[PDB]
Amino acid sequence: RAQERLATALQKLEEAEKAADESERGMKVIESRAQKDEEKMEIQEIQLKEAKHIA
Amino acid sequence: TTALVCDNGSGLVKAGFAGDDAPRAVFPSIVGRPRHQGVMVGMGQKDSYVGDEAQSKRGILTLKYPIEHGIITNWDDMEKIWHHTFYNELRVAPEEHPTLLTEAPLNPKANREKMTQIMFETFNVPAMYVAIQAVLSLYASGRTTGIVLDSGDGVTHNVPIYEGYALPHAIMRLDLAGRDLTDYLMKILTERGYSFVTTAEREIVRDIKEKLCYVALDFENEMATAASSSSLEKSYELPDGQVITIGNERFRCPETLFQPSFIGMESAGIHETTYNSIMKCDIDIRKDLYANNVLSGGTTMYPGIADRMQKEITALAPSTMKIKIIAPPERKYSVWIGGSILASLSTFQQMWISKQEYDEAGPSIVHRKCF
Amino acid sequence: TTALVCDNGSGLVKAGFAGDDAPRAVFPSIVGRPRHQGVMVGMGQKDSYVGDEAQSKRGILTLKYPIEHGIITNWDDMEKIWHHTFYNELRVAPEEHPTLLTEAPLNPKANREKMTQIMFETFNVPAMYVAIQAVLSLYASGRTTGIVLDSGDGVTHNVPIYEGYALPHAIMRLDLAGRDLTDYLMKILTERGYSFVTTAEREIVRDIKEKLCYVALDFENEMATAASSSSLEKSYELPDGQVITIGNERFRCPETLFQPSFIGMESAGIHETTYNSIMKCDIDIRKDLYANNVLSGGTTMYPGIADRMQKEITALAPSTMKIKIIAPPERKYSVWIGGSILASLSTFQQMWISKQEYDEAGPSIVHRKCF
Amino acid sequence: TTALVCDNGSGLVKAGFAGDDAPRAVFPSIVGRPRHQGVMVGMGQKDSYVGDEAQSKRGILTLKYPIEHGIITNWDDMEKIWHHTFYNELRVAPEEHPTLLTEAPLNPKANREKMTQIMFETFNVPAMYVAIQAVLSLYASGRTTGIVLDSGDGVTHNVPIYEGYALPHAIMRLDLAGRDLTDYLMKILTERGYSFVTTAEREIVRDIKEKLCYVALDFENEMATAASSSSLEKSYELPDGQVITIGNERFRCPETLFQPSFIGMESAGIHETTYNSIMKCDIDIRKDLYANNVLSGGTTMYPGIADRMQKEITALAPSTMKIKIIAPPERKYSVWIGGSILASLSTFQQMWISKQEYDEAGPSIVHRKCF
Ligand SMILES: Nc1ncnc2c1ncn2[C@@H]1O[C@H](COP(=O)(O)OP(=O)(O)O)[C@@H](O)[C@H]1O
Ligand SMILES: Nc1ncnc2c1ncn2[C@@H]1O[C@H](COP(=O)(O)OP(=O)(O)O)[C@@H](O)[C@H]1O
Ligand SMILES: Nc1ncnc2c1ncn2[C@@H]1O[C@H](COP(=O)(O)OP(=O)(O)O)[C@@H](O)[C@H]1O
Repeated sequence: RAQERLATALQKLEEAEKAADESERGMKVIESRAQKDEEKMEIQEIQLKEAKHIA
Repeated sequence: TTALVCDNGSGLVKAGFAGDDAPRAVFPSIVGRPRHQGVMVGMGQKDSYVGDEAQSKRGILTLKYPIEHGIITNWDDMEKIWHHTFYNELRVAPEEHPTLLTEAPLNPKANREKMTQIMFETFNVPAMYVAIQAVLSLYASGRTTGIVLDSGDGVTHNVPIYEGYALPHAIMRLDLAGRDLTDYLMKILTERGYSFVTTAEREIVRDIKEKLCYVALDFENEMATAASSSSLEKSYELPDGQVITIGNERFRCPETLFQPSFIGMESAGIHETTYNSIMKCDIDIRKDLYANNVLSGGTTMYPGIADRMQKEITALAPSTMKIKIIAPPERKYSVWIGGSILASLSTFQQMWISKQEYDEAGPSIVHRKCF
Repeated sequence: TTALVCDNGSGLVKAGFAGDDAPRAVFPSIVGRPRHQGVMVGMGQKDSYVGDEAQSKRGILTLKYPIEHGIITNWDDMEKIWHHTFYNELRVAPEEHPTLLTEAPLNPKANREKMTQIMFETFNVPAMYVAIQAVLSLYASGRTTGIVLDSGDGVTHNVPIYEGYALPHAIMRLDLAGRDLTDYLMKILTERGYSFVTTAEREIVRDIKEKLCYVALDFENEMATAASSSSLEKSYELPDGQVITIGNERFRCPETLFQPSFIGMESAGIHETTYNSIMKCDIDIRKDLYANNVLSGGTTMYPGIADRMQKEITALAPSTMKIKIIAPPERKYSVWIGGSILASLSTFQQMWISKQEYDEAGPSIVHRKCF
Repeated sequence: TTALVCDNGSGLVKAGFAGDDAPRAVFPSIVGRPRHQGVMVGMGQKDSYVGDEAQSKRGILTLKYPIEHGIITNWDDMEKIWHHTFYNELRVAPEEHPTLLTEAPLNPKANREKMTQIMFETFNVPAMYVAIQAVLSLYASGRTTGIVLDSGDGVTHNVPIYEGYALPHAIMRLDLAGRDLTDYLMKILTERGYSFVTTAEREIVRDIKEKLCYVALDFENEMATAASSSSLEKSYELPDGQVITIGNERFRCPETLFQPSFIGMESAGIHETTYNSIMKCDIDIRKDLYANNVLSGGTTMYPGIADRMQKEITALAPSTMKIKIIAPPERKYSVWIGGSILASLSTFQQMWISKQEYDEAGPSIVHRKCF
């Protein structure tokens, strides 16, 4: 019984670690998406001010 | 009757039937041979394993690729690969099936000629045909206009097409691809003490690359953030243990596509050869080409490559033009999708190279109007 | 016809027929000669006793082993051993039976060549073959991969095999075995007053070792347990009477296998040469090797040696792999069992060295692909 | 002030002053510790012998090499090596001497980082610098182009240099060297009857190798010559008498450099990695590289290695090239000679890494333009 529960706890650890590291990858790609969003934002706000001043 | 669609490529054979949504047989194009002694009598072991079987016995075999950069350099190995694909992965008799094969632009002529000679004499198909990979990518993409960047495993190329007319003088071909990215990643992993020298460890490194590498949006800022923080470090577990920790070489590897000087090449990045193919085209179609920039092939599968290439091409092109990069999720199989579509088209049934045409005209029939 | 399987070993001869489940003749590999004068006329006594008879006449003879560490040092004695085995224990005519002999890895070549020359010239067998002990052990174990640790009485060796291919650069051989354990026990038994010096008291000490020694799962804790308690102290009754009591040297004797510095050797324990053989193999067969660690030979018969080996190799290898040690109850005879299997294989009947091949190519024909 | 050129190597430390014609101190990079108990009270044994003394007390020590394949694995042992070099062999105070250190291509970065951290903090040198061994070989050879093959004792590498510019993408490194040749010679002598197992017998085997081994011009013909004649056998005198006679083992050991499958490596010989580095280089400089093939390091010192490598590279290259192999008699010390030249150059005096720069920027300063 001790060995059985050892192995089951191990496989559960494996599953949890899979989920957690996939979430880490997702949050990293999301924060990169967010900085790219922000830089596109600054560029488009600047061209917005240009267009509005020239208009 | 049905046609087979075998997309060879340089490092992943994928085949199937014309009229399906996907290939039913995808395996590496490797041929392994045992390099050790062999002691157990009665084991009855073979002399060469091909395909996915050779991947389970990497620790015993020496792995060869029969296709270096598009070009086939080992015809015996390639004949073995084709035999395996026909009889063991697909289980079809190739004497009753037309076969559609693919190749990259600007290859030698003897490659294509010897390919058809094999397919008619050895495997004895009733008909066959060789297609350009970029055209099939464009079929599968649902377009008839666009510049397609097909980064495979041995060769990268751009092929601009407009309204179904291909502009051959603007085709670019570059010999930087996934195999060179794997070699560069092996070379820069040694900075942390990991060493992979065996042909069987090249596969471990390829899996590392596929699972962990990505394209940085800004290379200098990513280098700075990797130097400062430690939030980029990611671990990988080898077939044994000693989990390896990978830092900035997560994104220094695929950056070789945008800075080929990393591996000592003189040429320019993929963004710049794409832009150069554009500016090589006419002037009346450059807007459509900017708006229909199609990616395909396995080396275009890194996270962030679409955004990076859009940033670069947008910085290059004029400001009044809207750049767009089409990157489907099934990019790796686009050539096969397009090949299946094309071979199922009823108009195409007059374009095959029949066996009698070959018998009467020699293998030269392949560069002829029977393309 | 039937083949004989003679597992010479070093300190125990095991012979039989190919196709049986066990050897039918197991006797010590000793040759004794009388050392006293001999007074009774008409006794008609012999000049040299071989095998199990010498162990009866121990008190009168000097017992010599003709095999030191795998290597044969006395060819006349070894020829007597073989003659006894063929004619008195098995009762067969060796000119009608092929003979399969066994040998340890990394022995001199003249050993094997002279063995072949004897078997063809003196005993006149029709065919013969020399096999490696570890391979035959793996046959008998039912595996086809796995790293085998064959600790006999002369030598200890690891031989990693994967899919029937042996990796010769990773073969390890150590000259620590049961004979050295017997000598160490003779030496440390003098701390309690018992003195065994004669060549025939070594057999008594070997019996003590076999019947009372065991491997401690933890050496310092057993040292302290013996220093405090007396629950691990056991007794033994000599052929003379006068029982002897064995204390903590019940487990200090086989601990020499894990700490060869006890007998002044430089090398590392069996648990560490096994791991070094693993780490000298490839990277993508190490998981299978960790999971298929096979023990054979008489010196692996101690109680607790499998559990100790597992604890040690587990503390050595990475924490994410299942380390498993295969230790059958019929370990001591594994080499012979595998030899019988091999010689009965119908595929093997073409691997014999026939007599005509020898007559035409000399004894050098032994090192050919029949190696 | 004058600089110190310490080519720490891997298996031989070579030190001296910049501006000399040869190293002043040459001794093995070995740290020995006593492994027996020690009974004579009052003689005051020490706990670790380092250098040439450990070879005198070799019989009662365990010899460790602090550096395995270029890489340092024992930093405490390496600090002892350096301390011995500075104080007990050169008799200088490193607080007043710049120190040039040498390293192989493609090592971990922590190697250089810890090396400079130690040199600045433990030894307090005023400046230091880490150079590549192949560049220094090419200095000492009086060339400015050429492909240099530097075979030391842990690592072999090719570094193609043209006109003072190095081609980093063509640098090849191989982990087969003199230490693996010694291990193969041990393992291959065991088949003639001699066994050397201890770390103190490894040194005797290394001496046998240096003194009797050579490279065959034609391996198969020399094998047949040894199998038929007996004119190849030399005798060697062990440090206790009992001469040993070796036959084809003389040319079978260094043949591992040209067939690394002998020791179970998959890679290609040195003659083939040299040619592959050349073929990676640009097409316009391959003629000069073919003409300037420079050998250095102790493992390039066998008799016949230059002729063998010329035969091989000539059979590989096109038949219209002049293959030429430069093998000076002072090959073994080429790295040190070039290091002395470099450190004495007057242009070099602003390329040291000063103590101020280090205290400013941390050990990361090593990989900067001050390489
Ligand atoms: N998810 C991924 N990320 C990065 N590279 C990948 C990924 N998947 C595959 N690759 C690379 O793509 C290459 C295979 O591309 P593929 O489409 O098979 O070309 P080909 O069929 O011409 O060999 C492999 O070398 C692999 O390294
Ligand atoms: N139960 C046991 N416990 C410990 N040692 C044993 C046991 N049985 C046999 N041995 C040892 O094994 C040795 C014989 O091993 P064996 O397998 O016969 O090798 P070989 O056939 O080469 O002599 C003897 O020296 C004996 O001391
Ligand atoms: N005459 C020789 N023939 C063959 N090998 C030699 C000879 N002299 C030295 N060696 C080998 O060279 C190695 C030392 O090479 P060396 O130039 O000292 O490299 P490092 O300085 O990095 O140790 C030793 O292992 C030795 O076996």
